[PDB]
Amino acid sequence: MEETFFGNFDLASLSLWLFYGFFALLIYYLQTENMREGYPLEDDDGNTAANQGPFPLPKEKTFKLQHGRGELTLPGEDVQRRDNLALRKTAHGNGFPMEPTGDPMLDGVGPASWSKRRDVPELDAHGHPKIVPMSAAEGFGVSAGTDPRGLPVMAGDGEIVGLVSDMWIDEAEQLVRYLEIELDPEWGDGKRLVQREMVRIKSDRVKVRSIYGKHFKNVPKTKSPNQVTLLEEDKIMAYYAGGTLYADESRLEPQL
Amino acid sequence: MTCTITCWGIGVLLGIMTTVGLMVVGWSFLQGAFMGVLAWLIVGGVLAVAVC
Amino acid sequence: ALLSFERKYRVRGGTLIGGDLFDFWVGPFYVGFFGVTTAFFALLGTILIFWGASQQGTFNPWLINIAPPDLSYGLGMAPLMEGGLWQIITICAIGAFVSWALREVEICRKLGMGYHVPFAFSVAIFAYVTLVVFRPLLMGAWGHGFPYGIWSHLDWVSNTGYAYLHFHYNPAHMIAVTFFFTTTLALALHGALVLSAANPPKGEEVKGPDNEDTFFRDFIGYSIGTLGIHRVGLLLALNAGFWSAVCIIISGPVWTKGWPEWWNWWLEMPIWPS
Amino acid sequence: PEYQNIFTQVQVQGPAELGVDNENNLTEERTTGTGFSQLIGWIGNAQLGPIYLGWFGIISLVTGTLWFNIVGFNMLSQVGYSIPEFIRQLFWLALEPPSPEYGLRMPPLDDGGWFIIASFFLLVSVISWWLRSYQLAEMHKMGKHVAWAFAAAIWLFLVLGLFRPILMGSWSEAVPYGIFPHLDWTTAFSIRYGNLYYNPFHALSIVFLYGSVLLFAMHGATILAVTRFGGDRELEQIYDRGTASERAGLFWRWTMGFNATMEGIHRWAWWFAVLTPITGGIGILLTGTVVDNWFLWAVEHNFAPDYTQDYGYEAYTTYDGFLGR
Amino acid sequence: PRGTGMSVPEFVSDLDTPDPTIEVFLASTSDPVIPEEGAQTAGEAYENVDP
Amino acid sequence: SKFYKIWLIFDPRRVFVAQGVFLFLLAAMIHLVLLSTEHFNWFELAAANAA
Amino acid sequence: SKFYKIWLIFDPRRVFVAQGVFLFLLAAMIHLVLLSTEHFNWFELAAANAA
Amino acid sequence: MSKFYKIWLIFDPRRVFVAQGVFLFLLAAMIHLVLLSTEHFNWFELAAANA
Amino acid sequence: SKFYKIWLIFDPRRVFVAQGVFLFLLAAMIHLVLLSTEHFNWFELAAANAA
Amino acid sequence: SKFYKIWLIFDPRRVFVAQGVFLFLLAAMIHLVLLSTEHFNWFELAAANAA
Amino acid sequence: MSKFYKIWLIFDPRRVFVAQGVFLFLLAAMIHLVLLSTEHFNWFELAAANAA
Ligand SMILES: CCCCCCCCCCCCCCCCCC(=O)OC[C@H](COP(=O)([O-])OCC(O)COP(=O)([O-])OC[C@@H](COC(=O)CCCCCCCCCCCCCCCCC)OC(=O)CCCCCCCCCCCCCCCCC)OC(=O)CCCCCCCCCCCCCCCCC
Ligand code: BCL
Ligand code: BCL
Ligand SMILES: CC[C@H]1c2cc3[nH]c4c(c3C)C(=O)[C@H](C(=O)OC)c4c3nc(cc4[nH]c(cc(n2)[C@@H]1C)c(C(C)=O)c4C)[C@@H](C)[C@@H]3CCC(=O)OC/C=C(\C)CCC[C@H](C)CCC[C@H](C)CCCC(C)C
Ligand SMILES: CC[C@H]1c2cc3[nH]c4c(c3C)C(=O)[C@H](C(=O)OC)c4c3nc(cc4[nH]c(cc(n2)[C@@H]1C)c(C(C)=O)c4C)[C@@H](C)[C@@H]3CCC(=O)OC/C=C(\C)CCC[C@H](C)CCC[C@H](C)CCCC(C)C
Ligand SMILES: COC1=C(OC)C(=O)C(C/C=C(/C)CC/C=C(\C)CC/C=C(/C)CC/C=C(\C)CC/C=C(/C)CC/C=C(\C)CC/C=C(\C)CC/C=C(\C)CC/C=C(\C)CCC=C(C)C)=C(C)C1=O
Ligand SMILES: COC(C)(C)C(=O)/C=C/C(C)=C/C=C/C(C)=C/C=C/C(C)=C/C=C\C=C(C)\C=C\C=C(/C)CC/C=C(\C)CCC=C(C)C
Ligand SMILES: [Fe+3]
Repeated sequence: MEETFFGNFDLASLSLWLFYGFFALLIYYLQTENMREGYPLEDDDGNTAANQGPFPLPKEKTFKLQHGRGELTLPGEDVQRRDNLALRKTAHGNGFPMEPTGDPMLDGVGPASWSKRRDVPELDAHGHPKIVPMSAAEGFGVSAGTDPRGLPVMAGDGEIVGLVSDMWIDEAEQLVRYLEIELDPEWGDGKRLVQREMVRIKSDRVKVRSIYGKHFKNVPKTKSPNQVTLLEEDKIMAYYAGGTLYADESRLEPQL
Repeated sequence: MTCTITCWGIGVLLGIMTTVGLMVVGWSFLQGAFMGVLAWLIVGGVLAVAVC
Repeated sequence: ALLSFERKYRVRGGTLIGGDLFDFWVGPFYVGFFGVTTAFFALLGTILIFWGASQQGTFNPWLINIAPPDLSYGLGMAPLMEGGLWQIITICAIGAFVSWALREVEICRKLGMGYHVPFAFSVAIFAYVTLVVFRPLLMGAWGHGFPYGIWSHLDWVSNTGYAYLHFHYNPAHMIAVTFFFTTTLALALHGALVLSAANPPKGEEVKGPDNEDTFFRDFIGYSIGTLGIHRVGLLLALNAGFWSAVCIIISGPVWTKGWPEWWNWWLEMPIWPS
Repeated sequence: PEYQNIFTQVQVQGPAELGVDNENNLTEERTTGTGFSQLIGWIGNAQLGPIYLGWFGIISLVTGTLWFNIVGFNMLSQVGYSIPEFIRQLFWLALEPPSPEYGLRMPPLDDGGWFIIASFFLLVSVISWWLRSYQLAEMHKMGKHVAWAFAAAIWLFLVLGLFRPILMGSWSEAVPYGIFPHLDWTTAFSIRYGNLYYNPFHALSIVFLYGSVLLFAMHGATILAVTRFGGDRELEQIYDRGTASERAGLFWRWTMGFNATMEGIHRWAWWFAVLTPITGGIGILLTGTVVDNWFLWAVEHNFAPDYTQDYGYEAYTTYDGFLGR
Repeated sequence: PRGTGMSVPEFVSDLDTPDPTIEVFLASTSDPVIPEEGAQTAGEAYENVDP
Repeated sequence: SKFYKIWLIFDPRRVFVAQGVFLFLLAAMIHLVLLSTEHFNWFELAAANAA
Repeated sequence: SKFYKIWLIFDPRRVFVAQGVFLFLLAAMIHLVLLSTEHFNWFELAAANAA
Repeated sequence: MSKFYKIWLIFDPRRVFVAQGVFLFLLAAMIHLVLLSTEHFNWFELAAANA
Repeated sequence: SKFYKIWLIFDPRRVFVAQGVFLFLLAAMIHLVLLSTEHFNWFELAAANAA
Repeated sequence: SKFYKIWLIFDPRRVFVAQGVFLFLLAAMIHLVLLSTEHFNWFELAAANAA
Repeated sequence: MSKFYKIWLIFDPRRVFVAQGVFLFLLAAMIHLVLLSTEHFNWFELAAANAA
């Protein structure tokens, strides 16, 4: 207690070193638990990298997915990998950026890149699709803020492409996830979705600064107008953010 | 918003006025500020609820 | 190396002042124009710290102490071994921190994600900036910055804390601390929510957002939501960093007296029946 | 500028969401009344949900109010039931722990006897609330991470007022129940036992407390940065990761050389938060009981810095020079 | 020592303002009068003078 | 008179609890005010009366 | 003479609640400031009268 | 006068009884603590006073 | 003479509430100003006039 | 002469609210700074004029 | 003088007017208060000196 053993190493020192050993084990546990995705490492050529780091991959853990979606083991065989990427290396070595072969936004390679998620809509606790248009919502309505329905949509370059037809809401958590854009015949056809986190709503109009007017006709569509699958949901969101770098050369080129 | 933001703006203007109004008749800046802050919470909340 | 999905995101572009000249990766790190300046400033600042440690006479990490000059030197440059080295390391630290934040802008611009992280880091930079260059200017002496030591800068906090007579009564420190405790409280509960939902007892299905949303509805009667917690949590942490900047920037150049005596306005009001 | 997802630009309200429920049948003890607030909806969910009226929660609420009231009426009795003085001195009044000359023995009511009664009710309320968190996670078939994270806060809570006073030989080591008084206790505790800066476990707790705020600014901004990719839906990103998890990981892999998963982030988030009171609880528990002077502990363990300059103002200036005369 | 926040912050205006009672003392004080040989004391000049 | 029409506006189950907490809080506050004054503190008067 | 139609724009239950809170708060505030002055503090006058 | 039984037509017996039980005990505890505070009515201490 | 058209611009309910609380706050502020001064503070004047 | 075109670009309800708050704050500020001066203070003047 | 109407094609009349409207008042108020700051052009204290 108040007396020391082998030198100045008292009980406070013993507790301090005991925590040091525990923390080292904790850091190993914490770091390994983050290796369940994206591992093993690879090089720019796609082969397995010679170096895998100082932390070995953890034991396989299983998630009992709900709504009868089977099980899920994270370490090994990521099903979200995209096969045909439209990129080729700018250098024969490693550590250098890729240059898209074709249209970066259409192919979805850079900031426009999506992930091969499940081709099924996300489900709430009831088993119903999580994101649905507010028209199909039972008793939902705008409670505060500016209602964007009917407001014209202004692209990044200022072009007016159409008016908002509906908002795809998240009835499980009661928030807006998308805005439906009814494209004018000049700027495209059909309807397209833009995520709420990428859109800015003004008093009279609603604007997206990430995508120019000519790129709305190429926004990924949804197979059904009543629900969106995670694959389409990932493609749609990625496309708009891809325009933050690919709408024009001025965004990709250095700003100074 | 709009109405609520404007009502809050009326309160902070009233809070500033009460901050200097009590300073004129004495008090101090910190004592006046507390009444000004208190006024902003009270009349600002009341206006944002009743007017809007 | 690269992750299993990193190849696609490694595209050229999204640079502020640099171009393809610095647009490359070194290992996992991304080098840019500001990654070049970060590497230069961080290495120069780190080496000068050990150079000062060599001249200080000790290499013990606990005992290494690079201190600002005397208050008699004012805002001018001091001799290198008399405090001038601390000023240069401060200049290197500001360059390293600003470039690191600007590099993070290049990282997120290349990935198409928002600029929230570099902005959030800039608040922490502002807390350091207000501690080392803003407060000394308001006092007219570089000697008011904290020394660059593991335990020496703890002595500075202790001495500065008691230099205002029971710093606990500082109103901005009172606000800043309760943001620090709430952020840790929010971090624990939010981290627990996701882990609990994702890791149920063995033989039970994983819980979706609805199950974790209703847990605090049954726990504390209101749940801020999956999206709400991240934005309120960022503001909780940024307020903690911002109010920490306030509590130290109002200490010397605003309230030279004791901090309990600041509360004399509450104790002495006309409303109170003395 | 681009829309930063700090405040929602439009919010919708539908039928109130009661809960998920299962064969554990939580509905009977769940309230049937909910409300909606648009002011809080600008930053989070706008629904004021229904309390689950469990017995652990009710006991915690009733006994917690008993501790709150007992401290309150002693505070009101401090100033002789003078409400204007009670309001004026609200931040200064407290229910002081017993005098040190009583030890673990029960002290008189005016000299900490009501402190023990209030502390006992506070202990019951705090423990009952933890049992509520454990039971609620059990009834929801969820992980007990909330209960374990709370239990870490109980550790420092129990060390501060229960564990340390028991093995310090006196109830006087407990923390007074006051706004400013427990700040005075916090400062006096560091002064009495040297300097808690030089307590390694206090330093360790500070490391995790800064790290906890650091992570949750990192995590809060990173998720808001990938919220354009549905990053706020963390749970679905754990089961089926999209570009939100990948971009968030690659942002920090390209910045600091390594990253986390959408699930592994919360393990990092959980542990620094949990380690903050665990390390602090250890440091307080062995402060005074083991080490009675932390600076002297630092001196003998060679991590207290030494200064070669003079300690007097006369060595740097003069009184006339400071006054400008 | 430089480094550690051992300092006493004071406003320049406060430092420039002296103690208001200093000028009061200067108006009241006076130079002492050096006694000479065989100088009369307070006991002789006035009665009921304390020792 | 015709004051009974107030119940056509006020909800009886929401105003009865409103005055129920209000009346007790008013009663408790006034009792505390009397205890604060040394003239009307019947507890201290009993001690003084006994002497 | 034609003030009856104020309720055409004011909701009774919405203004009655505000009026009830306002009247009690005003009455308490006037009572409180009246207790602040020593001339109208009926508690101290009772103490002084019996002294 | 005798129509007080109609209070149960507004208040359900379950919620009022639970509120009543907590209120009465807290009121009883509040008053007992007040007497324990006063030196004249502290029956525990005056027992020690009587030898 | 044609000021009646202001209600075509201002909503009656929104503006009546706005000036309803503006008048009371103004009246209270002006009254509280008279408390601050010594010549027009009727509380001290009543005490002074009562000797 | 063509000043009436200002309403073609300004919303009458938006400017009037801004005009109303500006005029009162301007009037209050001018009144307040007037009270700060000793010369233009009708409250202090009346006390001085009376005695 | 009268031929400079081509500039108005660039500005939104609402934006420029409110910007210049608050600019003139802020500039006028700032000029008035610095006149109050000086000991020679402060017309409030000049009346006090004149009226003794
Ligand atoms: C160019 C110049 C630029 C500027 C330079 C100048 C900068 C000045 C400051 C310099 C600071 C150091 C620089 C950072 C290191 C750089 C390394 C690098 O770039 O390449 C990494 C290199 C790999 O090459 P690579 O380029 O990354 O290629 C990809 C990998 O192959 C693929 O593998 P991977 O996917 O797994 O990723 C690899 C990753 C894997 O590593 C990790 O997973 C990191 C996870 C742990 C970090 C989180 C811990 C922090 C939490 C709080 C810590 C503070 C409290 C701790 C103390 C109190 C509690 C005890 O490694 C890293 O990325 C390193 C990140 C930085 C490491 C942490 C930085 C130090 C933190 C502590 C501060 C110390 C003060 C500064 C040092 C003093 C310098 C003078 O080698 C390493 O991986 C380093 C090993 C990792 C460290 C061991 C951590 C495991 C902990 C368990 C053992 C702990 C024992 C202690 C307890 C004893 C028990 C009794
Ligand atoms: C006697 C002492 C007084 C006292 C006096 C002070 C003083 C004096 C100060 C504080 C300040 C703080 N006090 Mg206090 N305080 C006291 C008691 C407390 C208590 C408590 C439980 O008792 C608490 C919780 C706090 C809490 C705090 C926080 C509000 C704040 C800490 C700094 C911060 O926010 O980050 C701010 C700092 C930064 C964010 C650092 C930025 C980091 C940079 C950008 C990145 C670093 C990179 C670096 C190179 C590392 C890289 C190396 C490796 C490669 C990774 N105080 C005691 C009573 N307190 C400090 C403050 O506010 O600072 C603003 C301050 O100066
Ligand atoms: C002069 C002051 C001393 C000081 C003395 C202390 C003391 C004394 C302590 C700390 C401790 C702490 N100090 Mg220190 N500390 C100082 C300077 C600092 C500085 C700084 C920049 O200067 C900082 C950042 C810190 C930081 C910290 C944290 C790391 C740590 C507390 C973590 C915590 O919240 O636990 C979380 C736990 C709690 C706060 C209590 C948990 C509460 C319970 C669980 C909840 C009950 C709720 C209650 C019933 C109310 C409910 C009401 C609801 C509304 C319904 N200290 C100086 C040296 N410091 C603590 C420690 O040592 O940790 C090892 C501690 O005891
Ligand atoms: C500012 C608001 C809060 C916050 C946020 C925050 N911090 C951040 C970020 C964010 C959002 C990042 O994105 C960024 C990051 O990438 O973290 C991993 C970061 C960061 N904040 C960090 C640390 C940190 N954050 C802290 C706190 C906080 N984090 C605040 C509470 C603290 C405290 C107060 O204890 C520390 C120590 C780093 C991990 C990282 C910044 C990395 C960086 O700047 O890298 C470039 C520089 C180097 C590699 C070395 C530079 C060396 C210098 C040239 C010389 C030495 C200077 C220094 C002043 C000496 C110190 C001596 C002694 C006092 C130790
Ligand atoms: C991991 C460490 C961090 C942490 C975590 C943490 N805290 C937690 C949890 C977790 C994980 C919970 O699950 C739990 C919780 O439910 O949070 C919402 C909690 C909690 N930690 C809390 C506070 C808290 N946490 C703190 C800090 C921390 N806890 C650390 C930073 C601090 C500090 C040190 O400053 C405090 C003060 C609470 C919000 C909550 C614990 C509450 C609980 O469950 O029981 C406590 C008691 C009551 C609920 C009863 C109180 C009595 C009344 C409600 C008050 C009076 C009401 C009214 C005035 C009555 C009037 C009556 C008269 C009119 C008659
Ligand atoms: C859900 O979403 C999320 C994720 O999951 C998708 C995440 O993961 C994260 C990230 C958060 C995590 C918790 C993940 C794990 C991370 C941590 C535990 C750390 C964060 C917590 C802390 C308490 C901070 C601890 C700090 C650490 C670990 C240090 C990291 C910071 C540093 C500054 C050190 C690393 C930097 C280095 C080494 C320098 C950078 C390099 C350059 C700029 C390159 C420059 C090069 C040149 C110019 C060329 C010269 C080349 C040379 C000299 C060759 C040398 C080579 C080298 C490699 C050095 C978040 C927020 C998130 O929300
Ligand atoms: C209108 O309102 C009325 C009605 C007037 C009213 O009431 C208002 C109430 C008002 C104003 C009171 C407001 C309370 C305030 C400001 C106090 C803050 C409180 C703070 C800061 C707490 C710090 C210290 C906490 C610890 C650290 C405890 C440690 C507890 C330990 C762990 C308990 C351990 C148990 C025992 C020792 C018992 C042992 C015995 C047995 C087991 C038998
Ligand atoms: Fe999260």
